[PDB]
Amino acid sequence: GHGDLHEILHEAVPLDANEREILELKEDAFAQRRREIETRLRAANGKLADAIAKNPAWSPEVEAATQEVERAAGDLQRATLVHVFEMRAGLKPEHRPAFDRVLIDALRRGSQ
Amino acid sequence: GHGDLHEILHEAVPLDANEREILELKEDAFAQRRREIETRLRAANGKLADAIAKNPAWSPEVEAATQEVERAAGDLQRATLVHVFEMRAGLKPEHRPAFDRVLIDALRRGSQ
Ligand SMILES: [Cl-]
Ligand SMILES: [Cl-]
Ligand SMILES: [Cl-]
Ligand SMILES: [Cl-]
Ligand SMILES: [Co+2]
Ligand SMILES: [Co+2]
Ligand SMILES: [K+]
Ligand SMILES: [K+]
Repeated sequence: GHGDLHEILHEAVPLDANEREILELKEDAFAQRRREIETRLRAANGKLADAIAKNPAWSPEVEAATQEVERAAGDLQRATLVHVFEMRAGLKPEHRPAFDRVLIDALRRGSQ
Repeated sequence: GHGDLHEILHEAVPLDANEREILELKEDAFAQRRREIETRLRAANGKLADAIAKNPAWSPEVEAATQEVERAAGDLQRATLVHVFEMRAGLKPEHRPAFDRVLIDALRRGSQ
């Protein structure tokens, strides 16, 4: 699948009042990081489209654009999962098992 | 976005009767290849979920599962685009510009 793992967690197992206060800095830093990597992904998609518009074949331009797309997609996947673990660190310990249930099930479905 | 590039092309710019005959072998070979890589992707998602169920932290198990997911996703992206170029080769030349319009626009939106 193509689930939004971060959104799934904040909606299904929302932070409590104190957890939200504790996590606010890291949540903002993540929002900014997600936006930056998504800007890079959109730009890489544009480069791949441009390459194929110019010459619709495998090509050095296509090879480079494909790699750039892959790299940005991987950076987003990894950054998201690191932030998911940041969230888990900021939870009261007793809230972690419910969080994990949602996380495990969503990962199995391909959410990222 | 998360568009299904292959499906977008076959639906918006379907093959004509003769093109469909010419392409049938390569279309079948691609269907089988897509299914194989998707099996690997689902299995990699399962390994990542398992890893995090066991120990919800970055870990050698998470590192390996994440890489396996990335590798299968890239293999699928590349195989799809190679087959898109197979399709273009099997088109009557006069049909290629319409195909390219759909392809370029869909790539720009992130379809893969
Ligand atoms: Cl929340
Ligand atoms: Cl809990
Ligand atoms: Cl078709
Ligand atoms: Cl045309
Ligand atoms: Co968060
Ligand atoms: Co096809
Ligand atoms: K993930
Ligand atoms: K692509």
